[PDB]
Amino acid sequence: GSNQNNF
Ligand SMILES: [Zn+2]
Repeated sequence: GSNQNNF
């Protein structure tokens, strides 16, 4: 699966 971190 794909992953996104929005800090
Ligand atoms: Zn993955």
